[PDB]
Amino acid sequence: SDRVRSITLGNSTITTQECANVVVGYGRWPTYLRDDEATAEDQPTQPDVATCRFYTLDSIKWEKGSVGWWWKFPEALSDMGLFGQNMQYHYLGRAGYTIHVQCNASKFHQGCLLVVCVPEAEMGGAVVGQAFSATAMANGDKAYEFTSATQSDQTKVQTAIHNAGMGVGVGNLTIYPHQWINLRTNNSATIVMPYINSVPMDNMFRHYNFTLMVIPFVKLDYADTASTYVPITVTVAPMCAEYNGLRLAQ
Amino acid sequence: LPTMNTPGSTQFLTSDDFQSPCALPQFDVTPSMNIPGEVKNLMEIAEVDSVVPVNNVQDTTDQMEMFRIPVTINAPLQQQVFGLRLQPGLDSVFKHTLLGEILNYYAHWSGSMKLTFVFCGSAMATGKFLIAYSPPGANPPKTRKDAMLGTHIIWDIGLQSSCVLCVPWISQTHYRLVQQDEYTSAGYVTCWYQTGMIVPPGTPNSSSIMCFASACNDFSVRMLRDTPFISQDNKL
Amino acid sequence: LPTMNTPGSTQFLTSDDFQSPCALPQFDVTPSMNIPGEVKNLMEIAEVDSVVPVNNVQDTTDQMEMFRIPVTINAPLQQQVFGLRLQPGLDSVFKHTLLGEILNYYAHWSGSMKLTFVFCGSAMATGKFLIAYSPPGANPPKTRKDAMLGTHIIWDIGLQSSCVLCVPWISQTHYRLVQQDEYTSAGYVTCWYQTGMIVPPGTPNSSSIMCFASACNDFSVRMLRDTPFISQDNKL
Amino acid sequence: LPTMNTPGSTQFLTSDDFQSPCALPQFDVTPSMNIPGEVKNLMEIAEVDSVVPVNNVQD
Amino acid sequence: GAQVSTQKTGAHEIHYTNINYYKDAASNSANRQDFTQDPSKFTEPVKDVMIKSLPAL
Amino acid sequence: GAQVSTQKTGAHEIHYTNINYYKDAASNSANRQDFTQDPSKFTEPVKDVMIKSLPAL
Amino acid sequence: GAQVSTQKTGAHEIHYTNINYYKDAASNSANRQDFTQDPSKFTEPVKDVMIKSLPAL
Amino acid sequence: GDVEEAVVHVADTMRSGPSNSASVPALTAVETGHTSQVTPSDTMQTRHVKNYHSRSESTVENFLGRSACVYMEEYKTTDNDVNKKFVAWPINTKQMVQMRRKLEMFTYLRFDMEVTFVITSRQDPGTTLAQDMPVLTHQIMYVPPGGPIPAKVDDYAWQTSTNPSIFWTEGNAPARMSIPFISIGNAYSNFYDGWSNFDQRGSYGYNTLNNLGHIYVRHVSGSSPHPITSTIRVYFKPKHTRAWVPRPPRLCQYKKAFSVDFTPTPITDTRKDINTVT
Amino acid sequence: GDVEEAVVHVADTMRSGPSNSASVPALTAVETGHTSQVTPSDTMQTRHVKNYHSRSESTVENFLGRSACVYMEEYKTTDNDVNKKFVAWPINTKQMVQMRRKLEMFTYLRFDMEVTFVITSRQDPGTTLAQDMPVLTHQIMYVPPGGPIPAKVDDYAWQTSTNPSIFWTEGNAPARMSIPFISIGNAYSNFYDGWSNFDQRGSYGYNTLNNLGHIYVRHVSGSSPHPITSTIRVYFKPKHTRAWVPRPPRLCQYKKAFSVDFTPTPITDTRKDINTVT
Amino acid sequence: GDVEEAVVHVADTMRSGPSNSASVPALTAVETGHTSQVTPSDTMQTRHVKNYHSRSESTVENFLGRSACVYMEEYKTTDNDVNKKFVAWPINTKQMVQMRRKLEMFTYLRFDMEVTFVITSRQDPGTTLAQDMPVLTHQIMYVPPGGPIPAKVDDYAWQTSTNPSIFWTEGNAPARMSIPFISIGNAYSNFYDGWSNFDQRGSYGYNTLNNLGHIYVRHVSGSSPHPITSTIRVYFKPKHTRAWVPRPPRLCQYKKAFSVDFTPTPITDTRKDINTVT
Ligand SMILES: CN1CCN(Cc2ccc(NCc3ccc(F)cc3F)cc2)CC1
Ligand SMILES: CN1CCN(Cc2ccc(NCc3ccc(F)cc3F)cc2)CC1
Ligand SMILES: CN1CCN(Cc2ccc(NCc3ccc(F)cc3F)cc2)CC1
Repeated sequence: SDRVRSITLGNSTITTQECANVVVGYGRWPTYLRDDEATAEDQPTQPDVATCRFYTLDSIKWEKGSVGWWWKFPEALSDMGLFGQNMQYHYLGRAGYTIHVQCNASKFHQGCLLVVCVPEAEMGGAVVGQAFSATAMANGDKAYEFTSATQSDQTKVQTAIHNAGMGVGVGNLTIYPHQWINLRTNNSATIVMPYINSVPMDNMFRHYNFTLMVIPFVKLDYADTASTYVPITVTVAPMCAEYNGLRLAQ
Repeated sequence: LPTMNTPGSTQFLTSDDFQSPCALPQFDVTPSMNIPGEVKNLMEIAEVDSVVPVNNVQDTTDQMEMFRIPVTINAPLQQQVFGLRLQPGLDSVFKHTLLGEILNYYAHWSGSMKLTFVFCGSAMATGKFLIAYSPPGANPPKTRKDAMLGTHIIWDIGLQSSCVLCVPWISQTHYRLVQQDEYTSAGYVTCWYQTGMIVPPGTPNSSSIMCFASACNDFSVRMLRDTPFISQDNKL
Repeated sequence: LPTMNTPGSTQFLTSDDFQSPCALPQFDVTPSMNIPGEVKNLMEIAEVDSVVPVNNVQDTTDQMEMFRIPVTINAPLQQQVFGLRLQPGLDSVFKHTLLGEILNYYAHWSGSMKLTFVFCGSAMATGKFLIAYSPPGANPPKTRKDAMLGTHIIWDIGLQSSCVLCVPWISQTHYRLVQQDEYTSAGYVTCWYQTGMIVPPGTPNSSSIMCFASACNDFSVRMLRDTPFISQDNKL
Repeated sequence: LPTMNTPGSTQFLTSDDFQSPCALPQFDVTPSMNIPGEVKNLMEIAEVDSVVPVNNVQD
Repeated sequence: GAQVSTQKTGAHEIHYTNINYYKDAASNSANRQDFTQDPSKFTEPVKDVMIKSLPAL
Repeated sequence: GAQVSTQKTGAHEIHYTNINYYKDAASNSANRQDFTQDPSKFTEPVKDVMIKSLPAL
Repeated sequence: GAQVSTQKTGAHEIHYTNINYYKDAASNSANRQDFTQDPSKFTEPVKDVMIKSLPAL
Repeated sequence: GDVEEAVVHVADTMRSGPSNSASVPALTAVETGHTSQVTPSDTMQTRHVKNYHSRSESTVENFLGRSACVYMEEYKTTDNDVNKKFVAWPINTKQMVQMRRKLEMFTYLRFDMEVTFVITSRQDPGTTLAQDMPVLTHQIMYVPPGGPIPAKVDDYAWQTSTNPSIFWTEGNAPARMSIPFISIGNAYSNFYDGWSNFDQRGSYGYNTLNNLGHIYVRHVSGSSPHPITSTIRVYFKPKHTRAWVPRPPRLCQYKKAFSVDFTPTPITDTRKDINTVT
Repeated sequence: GDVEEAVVHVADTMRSGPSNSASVPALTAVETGHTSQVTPSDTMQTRHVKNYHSRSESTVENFLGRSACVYMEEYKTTDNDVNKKFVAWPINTKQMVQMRRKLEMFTYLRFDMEVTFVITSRQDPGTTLAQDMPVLTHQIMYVPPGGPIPAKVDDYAWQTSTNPSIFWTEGNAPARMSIPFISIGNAYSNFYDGWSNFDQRGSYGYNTLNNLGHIYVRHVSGSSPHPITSTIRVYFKPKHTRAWVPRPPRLCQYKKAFSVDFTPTPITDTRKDINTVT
Repeated sequence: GDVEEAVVHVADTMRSGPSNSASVPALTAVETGHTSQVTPSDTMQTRHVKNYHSRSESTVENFLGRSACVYMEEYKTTDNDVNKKFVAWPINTKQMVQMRRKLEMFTYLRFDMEVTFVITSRQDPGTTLAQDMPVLTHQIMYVPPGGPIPAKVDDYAWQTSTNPSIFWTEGNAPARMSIPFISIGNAYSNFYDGWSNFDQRGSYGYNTLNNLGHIYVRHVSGSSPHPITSTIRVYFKPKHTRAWVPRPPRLCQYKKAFSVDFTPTPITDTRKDINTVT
């Protein structure tokens, strides 16, 4: 059977007994930087195993009125194990990721989720011509809430769901790498995202490589059961991570 | 060397191909890097699926409702689920889809289309649906007996939650106008209950369906035009 | 022979390459002579060392003081000797050096850099110094413990009076702007006492150090611009 | 490259044959089809019979 | 040093010459004659190839 | 890649060179040198060939 | 008598023709395609060659 | 491959002598719909003649290979009415009579097009004319069907990013461009005996198939202290032509730009009687 | 070596007959994120058809290979305000809407640029206009980042010794030039989800990476007795283009030239009900 | 012989590992006047990197291969002062600051020259401006040293028989010409630390070697009823350049066109203290 998948990175393993295939970015597997493409001179550091392992971020609660959530990487893993320490102590970094989003419910539940990784997901402020701090869009591993109605607080990003906070039709996000979690026939989605950027390496504190979005297209529904919500969990694992430019801790 | 200038000299044509001097002689460009995801033709984009907002009921307080087609239990027999015109570049349904956006940059189009439907009900729910494509005619179908005459597929809901209806390219001309009219009509697409939806005890009484639109491998476009969806009144 | 003029005819582009008639036909030029010291690329100049005025203390009554870094005996332990930003084309320290002048004629630069330090104390004096380069970060180092984490070299003073710190090219982009900003920062360079300076009886209590800046063999520049250091208001 | 413009430059002659730039680069034309009845010279038309109105009697 | 090549034309029912005059490649005319393309990158990004005839799962 | 060909001239009592500069066939000059023709399509559209010497019926 | 030669272009991922029309070499276009260089004249003007690995003195 | 190399006279006349036989070339039967193929050699004695005449000038390529005006319009550099400062012409080839007639001799056509623009300017009459204005510049923009349409001279739509355009300055040669066979069928159709709706209702005629787009023209930034009027003429010149299904030339004068409507006309002129030859 | 020599139709349709088997091409599962690859031949009987259509016109090279206005500005030959006699435009490609949208369909781009300038002049209205002025001349100067910037029309900075410049005279063809890929990365970036300072503070967005320089224009020495106004339009035309990571086209109207700010917009238009098709 | 046929990347970085030996590349001695040749690979572990960067744009040929203004002057078509109707400029390259600085980075130069002239005209302000004047024409004349010099616009000297000259008409492209290496030495000299007389007296400095001649410009025959002012700009563009003996760039502002005189200037700017880095 092809409905069972097993992934082993570092000293952690993920087993899903009911899943679809794995999607692989734009058909490119993560890999180390080549000699003929590099620019920095000094020797890089490659702490595999220590950093290439699964890290389960916190969990969210899926209610009948949920609208969606997003996380921004790699800042989401800023304080997660040795990955965070290496990112703090180095000027440059480079790594692909494997994203696994779990969500299980009985045969009598119905709903559908869209899981998509949006590279360079620039967002606009709630009030045009008004700047916002770096806290209404990323504050560690905590998830951020979309809003059904138009946002009004100037201190926050525009959270209108149907525009995805990017000024584009939400239904067109299918262009990016993605998967669907349909409770009828699925329990998890796996995405392998290679390193996509305009330069060989970049600082991980100043640049958000890509954004993860989970949007319920078909709202959750059930009847006459003792379960009131469906927890959702997200797990990530850097792949082929290498750092460079050692300096004092930020 | 005697010469004579022909008409058109000293004109500026915005779509010409001529050599011109370089303003930065012997400039060293940055080495190329193979970034993942290179795209070499807009059709590659056009063949990707995208959700179609079929539920345009003029009363959608919540915008997200536009992407879900209601379905009920104990439905009258042989009822219509939805209907729409096949005008990918003009109809409001396909106007803003990932496919529709590409066509609006062109004037002519041709080829077949794919409509994919996914049932997002419960696992215990079951049903059958009839999806039919009616070529152009004097009147659109009104009942299942009329619809079933044209191209159609009977969809059974089971372990496989998705079904694909391939709309064939039937036309008197090699190409069709994006700004479609009576002359270059394309027909209609409708869906009807085949058996009805049945559910066991302790399940929701309603479900939803979603539709995806994309182009086949024979699709193509021609003549570039400027899109009409975006406009400005003053310099930014 | 029919022809059509394309856009750009009759334009004068200051960086074009075209043949033109000679105003002095059959002119006999003077024979060439191989004068010593031919230069064929500005980088050859850029790789020559030049003194860096690090001592910009806003109180320099004597201009020559700018080229000497003070050093004392009985210094508190682990003290900072100097610190500066690594902006070769923008920072006041490197602005007017032999290297800085060349970069100011360009917009982009890349490659490694060399900083050479020479101890001009007495022959009987001795000491050790720590020189560290800190890549870009949220905050520059404040104490030796912070500095020693990044790239650094421990310098010992002996018969060889000079030491070279090679600043590696660590950057997210292949090139950096001469008019550097937050996005394309380059980091900091600092020097700290490793052991301190010790002198025997009958020697001066203070000494001086000098710094030299030059480019490695992988350095390069791009895009020519006009320099901003020189200006006039009226015709001479 | 020295050159000299001869008389007639910059003129527009309605029966000239010159190359000109294309305004729609890399346009894909519709495939040709052999419709019956191709005509390649007006003489072909001229050799077909036609009725002559000889009875022009002003009445 | 002239290049000869075919020009777009119809189907069922034809050469142009080009010469470069400037020493910088940026001055050349647009190379709009390339028609190679591959959509599998965005349409089939899965890890395990799926046969259309066989069931998806 | 130049084409050489004859040019209209008299009868009893002569070559020009052409080169294409643009990458689209629509830019070429008019090909007004073709003189093949066949009027039988409109003058003899009958099914059974009729000999002029023989009676029509 | 035409010269063909390569033109600057990128790296990982291309010929132009030139002809001289005037009888004076001063009329030619700039020969900005030369890239040979040698910095040892200004960086190592010493009489005795010094090995970097070995001590200076 | 530095080079590569690459005429049809009319039929001659053969000598013929006296004849007396059962063959009757002269007699035929037009009822078959077959035009004869007799020659003068078949009815009277003839000498041998070599014909060097050629039918080169009667080819469809040469017949239609002449530029002809198809539209002219006027627009002012400055005026109170916004609609009067620019032109908006739906493209069609049925507004000027001569070129229309020429084309209408064939049912279907397939050709490339060569377009040339002639632009001229003149100062409007008035009480005060003393002014100095630099050379003017004009913009021609082509909008395929369904694209945005400008509503005023200084509209945002004039910032063409995909729509081809030409910027031209007075004093130079006329502008020109070439267009390929831009149809949606396998050939253009001068006539269309059908309706738009499948219920046999709606628009009827060639108008139905006319969806070639629009052309817009304006002064770039000229805005004179006093009005200046400009005129533009558009010329079309088919190339690489093919034609099918010839039809008789029109006889009645044209009366509508998008219809075949006409008024009955006499077949031809009259004369005194059937025998008058003077 | 006097010469040197140097097409892809869409897929055809194969004949298909009646079928009855366990294979089910129609049924699939979109949950995998994999778009189907079925064809009409897999669901109904079809005839054999040879397609000669080609996708030539949809290549990125052709899609972006059209010149488009990116900026226009006005400057007077003579006036009291010094700042009003010349233009200073920081280069960016986000001020005109159409070209901005077109570019914003791809995350990263790499291309050469072809720049064309259209310049026109007009005499300002006034009480006295009778004057005679020879043809005007204009200067365009490009200042890479960090170079000196002029402060007045007759500043010393206009004596370019390293900065490229173009001198143009009215009545001739528009000026033109080509520029190579002048970036500091391996590709241009339309979007940048990051900050300037490493402390996650400061400017945010693509503005951060915009350091292409400035363009300055002035009348060379024209100084008329009466004001004359001129306008300049800048056109960009990418060449040798490569693109990566496509993104959905924008839906909401633009509102700022250096930000993605917008206002929520409906997904699309509405109709009477889900069954209405008229 | 119909044709004839006819790149240098920077050094790469080699992988280096941990080391512990008596070799000390870092330590050196600048007293020898020898700049080090260490590389980052000699002081810290490094990965293997292939550099495709090139130093093409930093060649002297490209550095100096840009046209730059070197002189501008005004002359009127008609006026009372004879000396004000034409220009007489002794040729020198030390009047405009930027180009002067650029050249002064090398002691000796040897190159061909490409000269371009930009000429513009404007009507002087006045009470009455209504006039009609055809296009103007200008003459540029080059007078090698020792030749006759005109004293008025209509002097006999303007009948050049050996002196090269250019006649130019407004509305066309700018005039241009090329000049060979016209020196009396084996190279041009920007500096000359010596005197004129052998007694160490007389003129001192580069002025001594400046004997390139003069340039004269005038309106051919234009003589308007009302004054018209014209301006000419001269641009020089070295070609086939060779340079010797580089020298440090100038720091103090220029003050004289034929001398090195200056005023003392601070070495550079200041900051709060030796440790301030913000
Ligand atoms: C009803 N048919 C309309 C087309 N006509 C032939 C025809 C087709 C197209 C054109 N021009 C197309 C065109 C080409 C380039 C443009 F800029 C604008 C245009 F409208 C001219 C004549 C035959 C009769
Ligand atoms: C934020 N990015 C800015 C660059 N944009 C592409 C781009 C880059 C450079 C240019 N022009 C560069 C340039 C070239 C030549 C000049 F004279 C002046 C210039 F500004 C135009 C568009 C992509 C988005
Ligand atoms: C003091 N030296 C004077 C010459 N200068 C270089 C130089 C030499 C000659 C010229 N131009 C010569 C020339 C050439 C052609 C002309 F018509 C008039 C001229 F003056 C320009 C710059 C270097 C410094």
